[PDB]
Amino acid sequence: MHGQVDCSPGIWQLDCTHLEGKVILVAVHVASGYIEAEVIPAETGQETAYFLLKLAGRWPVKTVHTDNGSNFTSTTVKAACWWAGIKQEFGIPYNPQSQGVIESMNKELKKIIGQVRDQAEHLKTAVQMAVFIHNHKRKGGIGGYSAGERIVDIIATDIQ
Amino acid sequence: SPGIWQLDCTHLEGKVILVAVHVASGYIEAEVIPAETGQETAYFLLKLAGRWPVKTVHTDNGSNFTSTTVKAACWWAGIKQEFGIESMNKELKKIIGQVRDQAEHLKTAVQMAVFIHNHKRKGGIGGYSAGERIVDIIATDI
Amino acid sequence: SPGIWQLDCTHLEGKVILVAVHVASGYIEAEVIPAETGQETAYFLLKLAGRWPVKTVHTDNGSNFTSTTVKAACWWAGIKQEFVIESMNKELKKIIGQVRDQAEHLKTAVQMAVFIHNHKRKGGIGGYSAGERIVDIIATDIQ
Amino acid sequence: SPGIWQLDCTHLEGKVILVAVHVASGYIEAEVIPAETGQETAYFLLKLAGRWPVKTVHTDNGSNFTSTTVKAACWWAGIKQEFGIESMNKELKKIIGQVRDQAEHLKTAVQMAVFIHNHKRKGGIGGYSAGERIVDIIATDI
Amino acid sequence: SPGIWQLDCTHLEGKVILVAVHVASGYIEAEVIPAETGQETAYFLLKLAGRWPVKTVHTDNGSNFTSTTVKAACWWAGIKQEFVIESMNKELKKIIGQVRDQAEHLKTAVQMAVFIHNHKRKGGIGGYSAGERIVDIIATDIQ
Amino acid sequence: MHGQVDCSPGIWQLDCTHLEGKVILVAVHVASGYIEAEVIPAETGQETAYFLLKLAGRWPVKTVHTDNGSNFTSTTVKAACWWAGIKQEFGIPYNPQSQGVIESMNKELKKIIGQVRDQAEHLKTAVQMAVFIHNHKRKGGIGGYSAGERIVDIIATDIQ
Ligand SMILES: [Mg+2]
Ligand SMILES: [Mg+2]
Ligand SMILES: [Mg+2]
Ligand SMILES: [Mg+2]
Ligand SMILES: [Mg+2]
Ligand SMILES: [Mg+2]
Repeated sequence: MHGQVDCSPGIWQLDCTHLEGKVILVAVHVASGYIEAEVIPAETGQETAYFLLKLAGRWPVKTVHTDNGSNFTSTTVKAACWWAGIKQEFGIPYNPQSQGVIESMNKELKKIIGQVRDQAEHLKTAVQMAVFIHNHKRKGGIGGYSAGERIVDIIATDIQ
Repeated sequence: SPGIWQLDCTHLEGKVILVAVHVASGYIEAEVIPAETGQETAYFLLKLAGRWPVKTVHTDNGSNFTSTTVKAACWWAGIKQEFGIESMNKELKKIIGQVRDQAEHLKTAVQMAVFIHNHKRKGGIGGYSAGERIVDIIATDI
Repeated sequence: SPGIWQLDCTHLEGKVILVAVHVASGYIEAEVIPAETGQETAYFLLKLAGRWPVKTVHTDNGSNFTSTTVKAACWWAGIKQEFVIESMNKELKKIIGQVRDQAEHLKTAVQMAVFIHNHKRKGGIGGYSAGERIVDIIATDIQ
Repeated sequence: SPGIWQLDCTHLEGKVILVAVHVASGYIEAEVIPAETGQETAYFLLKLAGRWPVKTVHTDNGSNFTSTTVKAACWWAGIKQEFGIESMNKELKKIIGQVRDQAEHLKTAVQMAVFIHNHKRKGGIGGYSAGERIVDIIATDI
Repeated sequence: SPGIWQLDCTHLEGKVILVAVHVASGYIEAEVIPAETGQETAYFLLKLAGRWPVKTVHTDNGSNFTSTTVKAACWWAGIKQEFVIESMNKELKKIIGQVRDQAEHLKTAVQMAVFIHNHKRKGGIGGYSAGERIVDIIATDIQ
Repeated sequence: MHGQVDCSPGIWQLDCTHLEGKVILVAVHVASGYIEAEVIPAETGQETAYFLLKLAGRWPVKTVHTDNGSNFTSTTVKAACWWAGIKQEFGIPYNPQSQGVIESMNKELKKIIGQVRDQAEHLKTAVQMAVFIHNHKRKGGIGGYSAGERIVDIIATDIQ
């Protein structure tokens, strides 16, 4: 939700979740809690490669963790990470409470999607709506900082 | 490396056998599990880790091996998982066929076969059984 | 002798725990079994015998321990039967309490406690773990 | 008495946490130690003693607590050991479960939990946190 | 203000010592860290923040001090960052030399020196120790 | 070896040491350096109680220090000390050089046992032999006084 205090700014986790028979690829910036999500045509390495290339063109992605889905281990994804200078790590780090960061984000996202599903004709719309709600939510964690603000602040300081 | 093992599941008689192999010595541990599930695998691995100094485990992408329960066990035990023995499964099945008739249940035959594989004199001279080798390797390492 | 082991059953939460202690080293193996029977005891014994060179097993006159099914396992495995581990049971139960909350089923808590006991370095001027002593003892015996 | 503390070791995630409790205020200091050994405990106690006026330490007969290294530290520090909190370990573990997901490593989560336990407002009004209490007790005592 | 602390790294025997001084009182905390990194600095800072009410930390622009990992700790702990302790480092190193031979590792000698500095009564007409002033200052602030 | 110049005559320390898999209970009169040792069947509070009762029947034992072994903290030992008028203290006083009096005696005794082990069929014999050698050894400390002579001299003066 609000990220992990002991993580580096270049660490991300990715995974796919499922809703209404659709595939939702989710990425989470571990240090901040910021996510990017999107319904993809098929749970393939091709679709996955595209999403990683987009993410890398906007953020300074150093390391990505994913489980061992064939889509995540495909040569298309491997090729994509290599081109983008991304170190791929297989297996989502374990956490006794959340089970895994991306894991808790998949659940949070589905929960949010359930609250606003009534205000969207298409699931794809509800997905972006939920991501918006998640990223803009501010909580006492940091003087009223949202995950969307934390990530740009974290990356900006790194740059500076 | 003395702390490296490879796990995998194999099938016989419509049943599932979880197999563990100490890469350095060829030592084996196997068991018929009621279902090819993460909780059965996590349990097996936990027993194995409390007996041998397990540091790294290599497996295929099998759902049971990529499961959270197994991930959780390795986390508590200090084991690093790796994905990516096929002959051990073969040898094991061969030995099982050899002693199958000495037991009604495959679970018993599997244990008899592990016993045989780990204690069987190799090279025509004692001291080179998979079971003697692992003990020497681990000891020469501690 | 390094081939000697003591076996006995202990109980917790109304469950039976079969415990095996390598007398010479203190190393142990334990497991919750569905029943205090020769069938369960024999199966446990056969697994144990397949990993360590067991030559002699000392147990009480427990009904499951004096079973022909356990006797057959010993015959097959070449184990001598004779009718520390007591202390070991208290020792084990103590570690289980420390990790009990940490596991859902006593089953896995027992394995956690075994792992802890075998890999914990103490005693004898504090230096080795029971898991190191058993391998050293036996390997030396082999050497 | 403001100079009395109780130490003890507790376990979580296959790791060891050394816990120190100021009996008078309930203030806590904990840390994941690499091994339940006397040198790790003596070091922890030494840091604690150079910060708080530690006069007496109560512990169980744990080998690390009955160790010479620890005995030597208490000797140099002027601390009197006593043998013979269980709830503090419980509370600590509870708070750790509450913030566990905010860190990858338990060592970080433990410190977050100590922070939380020592600074958490109690009674619905400020000034009664374990951390505020110890400081007042020690000060009212010096 | 009683919530202000100065932090900085000093070196001895090729080892890094992270030092924290409570500006208001002179009280200090120091520790040999494996590395001059934000990860080590953040962890040290989180422990410090859990025992004293830290509000502001003044450090130089040291790479480990300007790290996002240390920034995150401060965010989490509610600490303001701003980029005496210098003198404190000389002071500390001096006490370390007096007890160095007394300890095997610099690690424990640093803690011995900290203990000595905080509990030694001097200055201001000679009367209180830095360990007494910090508790009095803060508690008063609370009162 | 030759005791501590600042100790009282009623102070003793006890501990168990180990040799050839046997348990050796050792007692040392701190003021003199005099020891009594003996192989015991098991490191129990029962065996320990017996040894304390023997010691107390011969010497004016006022205070005994021992570490926290279960044998030393057992109610049998507590009961024994109470009956004998012995104050039990837990934890062997620390000494920067010897680590602890009984500690250095355990090492001295093992060293002596090692020198004469060849002249004894049984370890139990070697143990009494080593105690004899230790207690009768005289050194410049006091005009040629051995620890065996120092203790009787110390206790005698106290009585007188
Ligand atoms: Mg997935
Ligand atoms: Mg497979
Ligand atoms: Mg029984
Ligand atoms: Mg304890
Ligand atoms: Mg600096
Ligand atoms: Mg002792």
